[PDB]
Amino acid sequence: ENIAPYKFKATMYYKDVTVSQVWFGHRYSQFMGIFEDRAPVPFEEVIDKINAKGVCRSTAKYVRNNLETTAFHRDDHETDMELKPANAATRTSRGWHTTDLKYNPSRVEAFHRYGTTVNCIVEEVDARSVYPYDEFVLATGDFVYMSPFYGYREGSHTEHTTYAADRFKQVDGFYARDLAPTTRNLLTTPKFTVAWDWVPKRPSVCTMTKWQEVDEMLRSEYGGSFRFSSDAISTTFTTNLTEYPLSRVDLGDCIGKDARDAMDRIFARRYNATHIKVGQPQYYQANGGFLIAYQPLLSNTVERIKTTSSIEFARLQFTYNHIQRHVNDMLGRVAIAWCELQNHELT
Amino acid sequence: ENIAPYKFKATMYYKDVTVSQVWFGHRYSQFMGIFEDRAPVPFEEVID
Amino acid sequence: KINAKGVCRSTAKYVRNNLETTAFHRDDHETDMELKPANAATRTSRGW
Amino acid sequence: VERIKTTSSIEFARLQFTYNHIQRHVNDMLGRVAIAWCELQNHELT
Amino acid sequence: FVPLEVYTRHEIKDSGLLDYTEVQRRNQLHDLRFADIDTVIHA
Amino acid sequence: FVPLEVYTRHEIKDSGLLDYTEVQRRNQLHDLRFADIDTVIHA
Repeated sequence: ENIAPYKFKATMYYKDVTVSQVWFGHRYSQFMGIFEDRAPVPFEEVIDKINAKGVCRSTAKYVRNNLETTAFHRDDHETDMELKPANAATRTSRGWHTTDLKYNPSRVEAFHRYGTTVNCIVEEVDARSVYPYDEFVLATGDFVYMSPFYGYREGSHTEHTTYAADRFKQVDGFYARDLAPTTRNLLTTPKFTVAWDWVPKRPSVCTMTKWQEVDEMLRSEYGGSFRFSSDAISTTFTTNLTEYPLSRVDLGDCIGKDARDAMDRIFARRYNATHIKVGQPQYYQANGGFLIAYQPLLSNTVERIKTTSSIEFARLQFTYNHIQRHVNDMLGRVAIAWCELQNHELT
Repeated sequence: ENIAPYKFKATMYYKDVTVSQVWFGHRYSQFMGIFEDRAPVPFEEVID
Repeated sequence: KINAKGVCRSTAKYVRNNLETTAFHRDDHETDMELKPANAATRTSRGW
Repeated sequence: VERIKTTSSIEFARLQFTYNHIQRHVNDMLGRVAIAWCELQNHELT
Repeated sequence: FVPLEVYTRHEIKDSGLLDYTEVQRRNQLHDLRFADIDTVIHA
Repeated sequence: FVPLEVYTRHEIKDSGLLDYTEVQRRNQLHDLRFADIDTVIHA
């Protein structure tokens, strides 16, 4: 069972409206309050000046908490700062910020002076979503209440969003900035904007993970249940005789392609000139929730599955079955030879 | 060993005192600060 | 004053967010309060 | 200079020990059985 | 041999009192659920 | 017997959408990365 969340790059654009309030006193100056806010940048800004010219305005026009507000950085008129990369850090993805300090009013004695600050920050993170891929998270701890695959083309509108259509715009033929045409995907959450290269859901996600590639997996039907014994990985699975229809596995598209590639690679590497495939690859569902893609050989002569967290049941099954085959075979030979000895000694 | 925590319903009552400070400017209006506070409701309020 | 006399000033002189600011507690002139232990709590390390 | 990475399951090694213990025992005992069986056959030849 | 777990990874995850996902997922719904993030007022 | 895990502890840790370490480690770099914490301005 795939418990690895969906992972993909994502670009977070926001202006840190961090307004400060300062008092200048008779002998020294102290704050009265500092408000910080994360302000979204409109779609048109990301397209026209983040993607095209790598600049960003000194104003952050956004509707904050049911009111439209813009913040003139420097407390001066609007100006578009050339974006620049942030200072270095250890294993953090690339970030970029226009402003590098915070504006503060010059001292005027015994007066209350308010100080604004806008740092139009562009930062790239990696996003993470989990089934049902209803909404996804970004590294900064924030959220985006919408499926990673929501959009317009190819039934993307089916996938869940939790925003009015105005907040969610999409670019076709998007040219990624040098900071190949793409299909970029932007949402203006009440704090920021997230852009990730939109991709079709079913091919780009899966609820099953390729766990192992057994080069030799003996199969033996027994007691109305298949036994899948792998001497290489020391494991013996058990499944029902009926195959497992892939249509029942939710978002199981990856299984067919990954399986096919794995059996083809293994066949080329080891069984190209010794065996021949018999029938198209089969799929069985094992105890402990292990979908098995099985490709029988011969010598030239809708739901979600749940997987256990302990192979040790299956490894015990394999060890016990191996030892039992051996001891049963050997004690059977002993008993047969003992009968033959008795009948032979009768003379 | 029970490591499953104790679970039970619970009803949370509060008033989000979210006070905002706004400036109206010569040509446009911008905040000066927004304070949000979670305020308890007295027992008698919940009851009555 | 923390290591030697266990006192601390009523002013907090520090550069906050690219600006130097100090805060006179009590809104009065500077005074060094004798440190005292905080009230009790359950399996929290000592505070003052 | 490097850093080693440790698995999260001793059960591979505990299976290795259990299987090796049982295998030593059964191989030793079936070897004794086969040896005694040969000796029995050669002995019964008379 | 049936699969056996003293503690499935779900209850092991649930053993924690809180978690980022649930906790501030709810904490950032708070604005969406208990306020409008689209309506604009001018006067 | 080769070591075998259906889920290594790394992917079990990664199964969570977020985590304090990554999340607010980044969230408190935010100031350092996107601002100066040493420059002092007086006027």
